[PDB]
Amino acid sequence: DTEVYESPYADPE
Amino acid sequence: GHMQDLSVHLWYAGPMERAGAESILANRSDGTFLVRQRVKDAAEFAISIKYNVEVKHIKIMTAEGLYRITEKKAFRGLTELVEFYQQNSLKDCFKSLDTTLQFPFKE
Repeated sequence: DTEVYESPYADPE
Repeated sequence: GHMQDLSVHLWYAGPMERAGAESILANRSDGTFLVRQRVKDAAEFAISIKYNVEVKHIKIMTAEGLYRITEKKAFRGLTELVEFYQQNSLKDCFKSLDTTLQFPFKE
């Protein structure tokens, strides 16, 4: 996971 | 083809990987950013910015054909989407960010 764009920011929570 | 061509930019890496994307950005100064083309589903291209001696990578979405890094703020395509976040403080689109698409990677 950590190797790819672990969806940092977008629609979290 | 003389339209939304991305290979004509310096922040477009397209067929690039995360570690690869940051390879240049990490080596480059802070504010350095780039965009790659690849994913799995919930996205199309991926944006990578060098901010804080680190490169932040995000999977762009293709909402109704619009490109968005945070999916909250999109644009016509990549250029429009990347050539805007350079002004739009990432801290508003991203999260613990406090910058913008400062510089490309091909520069």
